[PDB]
Amino acid sequence: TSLDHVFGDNSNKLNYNFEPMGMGSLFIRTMVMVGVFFFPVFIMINDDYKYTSFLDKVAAAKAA
Amino acid sequence: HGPAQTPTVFDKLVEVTVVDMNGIRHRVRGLQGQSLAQALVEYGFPDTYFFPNMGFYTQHIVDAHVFVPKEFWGKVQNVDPESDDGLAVKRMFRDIVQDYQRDTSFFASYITLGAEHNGMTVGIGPIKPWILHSEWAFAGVHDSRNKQFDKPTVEIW
Amino acid sequence: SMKTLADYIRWRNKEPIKASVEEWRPPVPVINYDKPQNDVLSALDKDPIVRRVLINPK
Amino acid sequence: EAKQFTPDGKYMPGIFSKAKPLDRSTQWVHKNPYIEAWYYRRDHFENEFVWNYRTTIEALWFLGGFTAAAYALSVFAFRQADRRSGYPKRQILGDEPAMVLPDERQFY
Amino acid sequence: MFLLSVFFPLLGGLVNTSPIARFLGHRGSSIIAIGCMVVAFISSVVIYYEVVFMGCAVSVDVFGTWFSVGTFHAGWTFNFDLLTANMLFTVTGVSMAVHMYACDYMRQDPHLNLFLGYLSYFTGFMCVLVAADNLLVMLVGWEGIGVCSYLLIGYWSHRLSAVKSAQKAILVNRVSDGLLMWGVLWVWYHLGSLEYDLLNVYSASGFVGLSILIGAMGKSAQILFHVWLADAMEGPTPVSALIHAATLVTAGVYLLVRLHIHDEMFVIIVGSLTAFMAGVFGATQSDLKRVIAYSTCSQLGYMMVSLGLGETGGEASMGHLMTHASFKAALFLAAGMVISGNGGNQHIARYGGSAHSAMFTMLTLMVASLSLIGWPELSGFYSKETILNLAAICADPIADVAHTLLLLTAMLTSAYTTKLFYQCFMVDFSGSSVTPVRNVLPILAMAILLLDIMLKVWVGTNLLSGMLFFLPWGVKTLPFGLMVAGILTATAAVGSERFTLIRFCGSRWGFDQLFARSPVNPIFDLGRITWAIGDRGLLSVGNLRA
Amino acid sequence: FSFTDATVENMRGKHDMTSGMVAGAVTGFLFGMGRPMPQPVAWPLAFAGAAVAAD
Amino acid sequence: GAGAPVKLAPRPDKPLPTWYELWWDNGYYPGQPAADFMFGAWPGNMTETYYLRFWSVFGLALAAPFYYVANFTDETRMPMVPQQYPAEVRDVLVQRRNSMLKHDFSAPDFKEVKDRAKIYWTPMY
Amino acid sequence: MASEVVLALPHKLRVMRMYRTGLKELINWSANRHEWYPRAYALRQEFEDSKALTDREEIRKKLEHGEELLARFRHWEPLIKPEFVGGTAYSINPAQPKLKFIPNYDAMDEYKKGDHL
Amino acid sequence: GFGGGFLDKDSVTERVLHVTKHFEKIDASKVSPAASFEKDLGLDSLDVVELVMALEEEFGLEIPDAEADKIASVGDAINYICSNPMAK
Ligand SMILES: CCCCCCCCCCCCCCCCCCCC(=O)O[C@H](COC(=O)CCCCCCCCCCCCCC)COP(=O)(O)OCCN
Ligand SMILES: CCCCCCCCCCCC(=O)SCCNC(=O)CCNC(=O)[C@H](O)C(C)(C)COP(=O)(O)O
Repeated sequence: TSLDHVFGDNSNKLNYNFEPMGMGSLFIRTMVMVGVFFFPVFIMINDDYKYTSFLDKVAAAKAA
Repeated sequence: HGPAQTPTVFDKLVEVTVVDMNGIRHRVRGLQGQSLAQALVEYGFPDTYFFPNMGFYTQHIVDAHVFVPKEFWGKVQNVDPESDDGLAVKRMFRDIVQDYQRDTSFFASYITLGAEHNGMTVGIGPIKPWILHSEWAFAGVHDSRNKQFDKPTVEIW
Repeated sequence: SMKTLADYIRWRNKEPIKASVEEWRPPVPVINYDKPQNDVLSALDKDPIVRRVLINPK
Repeated sequence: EAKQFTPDGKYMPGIFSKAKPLDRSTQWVHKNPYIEAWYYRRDHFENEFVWNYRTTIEALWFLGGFTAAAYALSVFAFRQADRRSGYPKRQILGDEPAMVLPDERQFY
Repeated sequence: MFLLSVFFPLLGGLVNTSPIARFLGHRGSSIIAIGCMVVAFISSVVIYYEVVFMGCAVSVDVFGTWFSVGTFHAGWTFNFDLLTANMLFTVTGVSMAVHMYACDYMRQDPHLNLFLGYLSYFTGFMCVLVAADNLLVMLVGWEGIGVCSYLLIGYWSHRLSAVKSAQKAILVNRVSDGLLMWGVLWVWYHLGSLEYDLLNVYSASGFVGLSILIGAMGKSAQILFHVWLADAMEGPTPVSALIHAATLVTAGVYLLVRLHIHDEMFVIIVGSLTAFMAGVFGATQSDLKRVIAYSTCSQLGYMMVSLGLGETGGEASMGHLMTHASFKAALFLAAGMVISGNGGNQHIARYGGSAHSAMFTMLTLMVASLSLIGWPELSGFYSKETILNLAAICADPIADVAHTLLLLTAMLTSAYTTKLFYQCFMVDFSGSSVTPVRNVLPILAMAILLLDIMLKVWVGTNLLSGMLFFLPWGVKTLPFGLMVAGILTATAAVGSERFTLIRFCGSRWGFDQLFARSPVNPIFDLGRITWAIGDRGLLSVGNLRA
Repeated sequence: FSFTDATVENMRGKHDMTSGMVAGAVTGFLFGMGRPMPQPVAWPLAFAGAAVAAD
Repeated sequence: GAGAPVKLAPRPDKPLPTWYELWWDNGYYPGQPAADFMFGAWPGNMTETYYLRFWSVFGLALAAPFYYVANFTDETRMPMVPQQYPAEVRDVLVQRRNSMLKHDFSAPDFKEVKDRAKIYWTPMY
Repeated sequence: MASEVVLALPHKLRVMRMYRTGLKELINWSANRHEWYPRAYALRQEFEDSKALTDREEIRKKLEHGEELLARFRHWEPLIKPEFVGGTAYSINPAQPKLKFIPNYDAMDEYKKGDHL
Repeated sequence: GFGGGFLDKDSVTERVLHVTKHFEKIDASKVSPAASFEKDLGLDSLDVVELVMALEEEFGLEIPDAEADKIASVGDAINYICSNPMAK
């Protein structure tokens, strides 16, 4: 306590309850994080879908 | 540190009055931190008064059925009835005491002698016949002059 | 009523008990005026006191 | 101010000596009771698990949810690898009899 | 002479950190560090004249093979070609003056030789990075400068904010390092080799350029990765000069110029957004080192756009890198001298007059500031005007918006650099400590970098200097007018009453605060779920009470 | 259990492990009704697991 | 000046919170959160709602011009065609998807070169 | 609005803290000290126009409005002297505390320096 | 130099007496050590706030607010400054 009159004392305490985040906030932020940090997975899934729909068009208009 | 008193055994002495099953009052001296069953053994009580603590990993501890007055009910140590120690006490009440049970019934190894026990009067409760193995049993009658203290070992086997 | 195996299973449906004891808080420095600001636009930005003591003196 | 060595080596234990010997336990920490309590509680935190609302919901959406996401990604990668290698549809566990294990004597 | 540019700063670091330094002390270690940098600079000068001017590249097999399993073959091999010679000349020349400065700046530090050894290690790993001929020895240099940046940013370890700044630099760069590693996997898989001369890509699979761009955006501190760069001011002033001039931030731009496998839309958009963002960020700061840090981020945006423009744009990007290192290191060294003359204060509201600094410190700040704002016929004028004119004739419509962003950024830069000079010297005194530094070593350290600024005007970086891209006089002389507008506005010292815009920009758009809870707190909470609910909960198997 | 098993068997037209799992879920939910709550989920899981182990 | 005074941080003298490892106590006063701005008052007393509200306008204010020029403006805005090359030099230069010579609308294979500069992501089989 | 510390102050010290923080925030928002001097004079004249008040409701309204203004205009980058908390020179190279030394620990009780089993 | 990090009493006294005399209402002859700011000198609370901020400027200090509330006289200021290791 020899420096409390120079740099401040220990009377003011931290205002935080150390509690977990709310469930909806955690879910929404995790879904945004999955979308941002795993964007090659969505890009490649979209590539597979766009490729298979073209083969569907070919197989549809070919056998007619 | 200064001229304060040298430690004596009399500072740590605890005196308990014990009434055996014949009604004879006895003066029992013990030390602080020693259990009650140990002080009863070292006083010279017969071996028919004692029985194994029926828990796992503690059958080498001898124990006795004592009656404790209502003032000293809160100085018996606490046992969780859901834990394994609680099931040990339940086995002892189920098998050894049976219908000698009263509301003052405890077990002497669960009493750790301190200054709060100084002047407490207890009585030895009766027990039913029991057997652990061929070398440690009780037929049901307290007719034997052999002390528990004179046994060199407590044998689980 | 009927005695079953459900009486013997220690189900994990008991909430943990907390205490009213005051928990530890680390000391932090003092912030004298710490009201959280949520408004992008505020009338306090164009307050006459602000105009008198910040903008107007030469 | 202890003396644990003779002038020619020869460690001395100092069992009956007045001065406190420096030894293995000289720098052992002085235990803070609340720190010991908090570490004990975190060591036995499985006693604090309870099936309330938040526990059930987070165990469904994160644990089961990401496990299902990883299983779907693994199957996707397996099928795409088999397509980009010239293989037909291949038999994973519970998938009806099909091709497993390509032959080295075969051109795909 | 060729291996002396790479080995020998690493040797200086090894000497000054080992128990050899217990016999030399501070006094002997300063001599060892300065000599070990002078030799490497002389070697780099010889390499520069041989390779850049006479066009004879040199390839050295140094330590045999590193590891070779299957068709993945990494060798301990260097190659010294035009880009490598450019980078080696720049890095060793800047690091020599920074060592000469640091031997006097950190004189009163208790662990001076440890600091000098860390500086030498950082320089040597940068030399290893640019001298490598394949991707894996480049990754040695990449992670080596990352580690040495961690050691040097958090040098004053008893201060918690410095430790957290060093950890932040490590983590932000670790994200981009992961993406760069995945891109290296793509490149090797679809081309068959790791050496640069066998990596000629016309049309690749998109993930290649994107992931290598993300890995470069980490080190060059572009948008959504710039957050570590401002907090890296916790380290001492020589660390900041070497981080912002020659090492670390120029590594991603070097990698993109070397590989040339990007897709230009992402590169142009990222670079121009970064330039405008760092321009408005540095206009609203009062910490003297943070303004210079944001100007570094802005110029890296300029170089990013230029390498987006094309091969000529890649050459202009390397040219602006080379000329930027000299005046940026000079700016940081002059700012360190001004800080030491004012009792350690870094706030520009507590400066003024011409008593707290030497005449040479004020001259250094003036000349490097004039080169940065594109004053005509100084060093930065040639490279910055080349990038601006190349952006004015690109046929991509995206480059139309990028050019406008660059012109606005140029006006902002001439505003806040003139503000840095104005607050430091022209206004009345408002500090209370006047201890001006006039030692020989930091003055000579500044004079060397000013000589390099003159050298870039006299001898160009490449052949683009003097080439005329044909633009009207209105398009050509507009950046001069934007420089004059910034100068006039900053000397008028005018301000606006729109305080909510001022506090949105001065708080740097809230990127750190939004990152404190969009990935960070969720990572902590998901860890709580996986431990408590999973390991202690759902997967835990209890005991059978009996 | 037996009626739900054979009903799902005849409804789906084929013999597989789904009928046993559905019959186990139904029987365990019948056992677990009216009890506190790990149990209305835990008992369908136990009876379905017995069916799966049987198969 | 080495050896300056610094205030020490007190040890815990009360029961600890369950998730106490979100405070960084290094020994000196003051400690900090494990990540800055995760809790406690933000600088300038701003909040997350402040930044998200200002960004919900400012983000489209920055993304607006790029969209406009990428969808409503093309190669013909330029007063000149790209740099001209002999056929043997040009034919390798425009193989790069990166090249700015694909914006040569006077080339005889302008469309085919633009159709070959479409970015793909998964390499097909 | 004021923090929970300032709301606990006596009225005289509450007004004093409000004037002091106003002067410091005017330092933080100014370019120089010579810019700050007439703003300090204007802030002083602003407090002098409410000195002779007696109605506690009007006093409370003025006090609360000024505290809202000070919470609004809290600078995001305050000017702190470097060797104090929040400064740039705080906690850099402190003197080491006394650490204890054990001489020749390996030579004490040799052959028995492992872990028990 | 002198002192284990603390300035001497006499020079601190001289500097505080120099800072205190910068008011129009102050008579210079009444300015002495152990003189009260309000009762003896005749300064209000705002004048005391300005005086403590000026002493912060004079000795290069960031005085904490609870400590600045306690300063009420010349001797209090002198005793506070002589207990600062950071006072220059
Ligand atoms: C805690 C982290 C510390 C970081 C340390 C710095 C960073 C290091 C990063 C890279 C480390 C690589 C070290 C490799 C060690 C030797 C590996 C090669 C072994 C070997 O037998 O190779 C021969 C040895 O030659 C030779 O070694 C040359 C012969 C002797 C002449 C030069 C003497 C060396 C002077 C170096 C000065 C200080 C430099 C400090 C790095 C060369 O022949 P080969 O079989 O490979 O044939 C091919 C070309 N002929
Ligand atoms: C960026 C700018 C933000 C603006 C900051 C806020 C500016 C608003 C200032 C105007 C609001 C007020 O006056 S707040 C109201 C202040 N007025 C009163 O309290 C009535 C007087 N009562 C007294 O007890 C004393 O005179 C007392 C003056 C307290 C002490 O002085 P002394 O002990 O000597 O006597």
